Order: sequence, then structure tokens, then C-alpha cells
Amino acid sequence: TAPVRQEGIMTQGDLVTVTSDGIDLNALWNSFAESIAIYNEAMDNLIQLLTYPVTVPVEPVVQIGETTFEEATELGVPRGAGLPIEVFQMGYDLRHYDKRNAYSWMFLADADGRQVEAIHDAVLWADKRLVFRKVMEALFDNRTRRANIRNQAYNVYPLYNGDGVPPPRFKNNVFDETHSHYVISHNSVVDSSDLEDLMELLAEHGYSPQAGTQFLLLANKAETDAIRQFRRGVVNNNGATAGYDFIPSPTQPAMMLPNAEGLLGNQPAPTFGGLAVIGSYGFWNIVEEDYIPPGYLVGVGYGGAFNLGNPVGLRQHANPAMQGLRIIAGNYQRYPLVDGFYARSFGTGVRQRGGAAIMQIKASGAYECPPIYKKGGGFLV
Amino acid sequence: YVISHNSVVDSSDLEDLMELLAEHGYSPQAGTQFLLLANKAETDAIRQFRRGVVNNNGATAGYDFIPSPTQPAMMLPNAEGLLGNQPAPTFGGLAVIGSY
Amino acid sequence: ANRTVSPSTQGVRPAMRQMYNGRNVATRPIPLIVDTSEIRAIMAAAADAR
Repeated sequence: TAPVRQEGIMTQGDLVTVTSDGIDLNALWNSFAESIAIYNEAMDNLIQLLTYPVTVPVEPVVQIGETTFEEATELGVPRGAGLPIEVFQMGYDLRHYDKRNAYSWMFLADADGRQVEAIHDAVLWADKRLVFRKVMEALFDNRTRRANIRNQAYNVYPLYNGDGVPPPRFKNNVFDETHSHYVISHNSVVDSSDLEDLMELLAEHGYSPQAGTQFLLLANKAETDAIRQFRRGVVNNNGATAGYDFIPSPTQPAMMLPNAEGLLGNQPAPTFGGLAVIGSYGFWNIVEEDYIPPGYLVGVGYGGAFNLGNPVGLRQHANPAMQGLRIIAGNYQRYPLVDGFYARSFGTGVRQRGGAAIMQIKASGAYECPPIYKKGGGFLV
Repeated sequence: YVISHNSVVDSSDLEDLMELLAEHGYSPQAGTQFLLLANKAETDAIRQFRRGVVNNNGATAGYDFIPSPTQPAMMLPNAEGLLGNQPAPTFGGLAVIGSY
Repeated sequence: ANRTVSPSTQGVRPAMRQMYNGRNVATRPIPLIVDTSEIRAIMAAAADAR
């Protein structure tokens, strides 16, 4: 069953007190602080690896013409030269969020301070659940956004979507306006093919293993349980042959695999950023993460000659007084009610639209943003 | 409090019994130590469990019975070691016959 | 002398190692796979039930 949300003004009769039986229930708030602290660490390790703080709110991309030589003659003179130029821009949005709490004088006359600190803690958790949702939603929700900065409307982009300015030409790779990094497997179960196809979406722009780009594959347990079984030159699902072995990391249990007496090269390192790596497949370092929904693969590149950063820029308001979570005084301040507000403002965008991709494992039809991270769906995970 | 649904013990019964603790998270994953107390009538069947060999009632054992250091010796049947870990000879103060 | 060359004579030693195979030992540890999502669920549940 779902958790409850009580959202009225706090009256008498919403009070918690030492029971007739002598139990101090107000001591037993924060019974679940440790389990929340576990999931808070889980959200942090994704946020600090998926995001960076925006210090430059607008990004350019530039295109220029060219010129050519000709063969010379001994009496005549060559043709002249010029350069046309154009430029495009994108940025990051910024949005506003808030919460109220309200108390009657009859609540405040009798309440234990531990009960209002308990509500305050539930609000701090809800703020983290909001920021985290919006970070994942910036990456998973493939729709283009618009934002107003200094009275101009900018585009705010996810990864490549078949929308906006196309990817640049790179070494005979040329791209349509329809080119996209949101894709489907075309099959109901994950292949070795899928990890090989997903990698080509990064590699087609440069961003490659030979360019020194390190890679991460975030996946739900349901996909990693299949990827663990991939063996080089063996058929896996949907008739795909695997191009590579799954290589376990140093943390994994020792397994008696057939046709595997020795390892050529290193095992993948046990962690990537703060996340625990289960193993590798080709150049992917694979991480199991239950915050990735079942049926989705998220491939991200880092470093290399193009210097790929973390995929999502996180934008805050310009005034330092408006940065972070803030407590604001109420409109009701005296009697019979008191109220108050919490607020935060932040937003998001993608700067390096080719440096990650998402695959949804399904038979047919378009990519769907997962409902857990679609923009309309709510303010919690 | 449960029944085997068979007149003689399976390796599957040790799996079903383990499941009743693991369903609550009390599990090898969680680092829980496990003790089985049993009569001679049952342990004398459990001693004969071997990985991939069919036992009573068509049950197939997914592990080997590993005898404790105090038990009589056995010849290792295969180039592959037995699937399991050899127990300490005691659990608390009790005498351990083996593991499964 | 023999002047023969190949990508192997010009190459590097393969940096190969032996990986655990379960042969020629008395016992084999149970292969107990535990992904981090399952460790989080255990640790959260233990801390709730305490």
C-alpha cells in the first residue's frame, strides 16, 4: 500500500502526547532516520556523478565556411576569399517549488517541539526526493524545454532527440535533424547487441575508447542479471552473439565458468565515482542501480579528448539569498493561526547532448520516458 | 510451523526451511549464521545429499553435504571440489556433523 | 641470423593471469551474488526493525 499524506492545518486532535499507558510517542519520531539515511546516500552518489553546478548559463555552437586553392598560371591571377559564419545557443531552465506548514493556537499551546521537528525532517526528505527526481527527469524526459533568461527565450535540451541543431560532422559521420540518443532495443529482453549499439551512439561523435573516454552503464538489477551471463562468441537472447565476455570486478563471488581458465587484461575497478561496479562488458563499467527503472539502460561517457563532464547541468537562482532550501515567514503570524513556508528554486539542462544515451528494452513503438521520471508525474520519486 | 508434504526428508525441505527465515531478510546475504537441529532419523538421510544427485521424492540436491572435521573421511568424487563450505566442528557448545 | 619479425616479436607479453576454476580443492564457496540494491534493502530493514 502507498504512504499517506496528511496536508491540513495542524489542529488539536492532530497532537501526539504521552499515552495513558505512559509511552512517550514523541521520543519515537526519527525511528526511520537510518533507513532514510541509506536512501539519501544512494541519491547523493547518483547526484554527484550525474550533475554539475551551472556557472555559465548559456552555451554556443558555431559554424563557418571554407576556402580552396587553385592551380597557378604564369600570366593570370587566382580568385578571392571570404568566410560566412553562424551561431546557435542553448541554456538551462530554472523553476520554483514550495511547501507550507500551519498550526492553530490550540496545537501550539500543547504541542511537543519534537513533533514539529519530526515534520521538519519529513520536509527535508521531501526536498531531496524533489531535487533527485528533477535530476533524473532532466536525463530521462526526452522533450525539449524553453526558458526565459534576461527577456530572451532559449532552448533547453535533453540528450539528442531528433530536435534542435544537429550534431556536428565528425570524421565522415554526418547527422540529420532527426538524429536521436533516445532509442529502443526492438526486442523484449536485453541483448549483447544492445550494449554494442548503445556504445556506437556515443562513439559516432568521437567520445570514444581510443579517445580515452571512460564509460558507465547504469542498469536495473533485471538487466544486469542478464548482462552477467554474456560470454564472448556465445549466443544470448534474441539470437545475439556477444562480442565480449562479462568480466566481474574484485567484489564479486568466485564463479566456476566454462572455457575460462585465464583473464587477458585487468578486472574493472570495484567502484566508479562512489557507485559499486559489478563488472564490465567491452568498455562499459556496469553498475546495478534500482533507481534505474526495469527495462532501461543508461550509458554515460566521462573524460577523454573531448573532456566529457557529468551529463546534467544544475542551475540555481542568481541571488545568494535565494540559493538552497529556504524557510520563509508566514502570512498568518498571530492568532488563531500561525503558518510558514519552505521554498527552493533550481532547474536543469544538458550541455553535451551526445555524451550519454538511453535505451528502452521493448519490441516496437517509440521511446517512452518512464512514468517515475516523466515531468508531469509529480514531485517525489 | 510447517510440514514437508512427504513422509521422508528432501534436500528441498532444507531449502523450504531456509526460505522461511530468508523471506524476512534473515539470510546468508545478510550474514545470518544458521543452525539446524535434527534427529538421527533425518540426519542419516541428509548425510547422503550430493550435488545434482536425486534424493527422496525426486528432490535434487543443489549443494553437497560437507562433513565436519570430526567425521569419518570421504574420497573426493570429482576434480571439482564439493559445493559448500566445511563447518567448524562446534556451534556454540553443540557438536556439528556437517553442513548443507 | 634469423631476421624474421611479426606483430608478436614486436609485441608485448600478454599480462595474463589464472582465474579461479574450482578444480583440485576439497570445497568450492557457494556463488552468492548480492547486488547493492539488495544490500540497501537489508540494511534499511534491519535499521527499521531494531
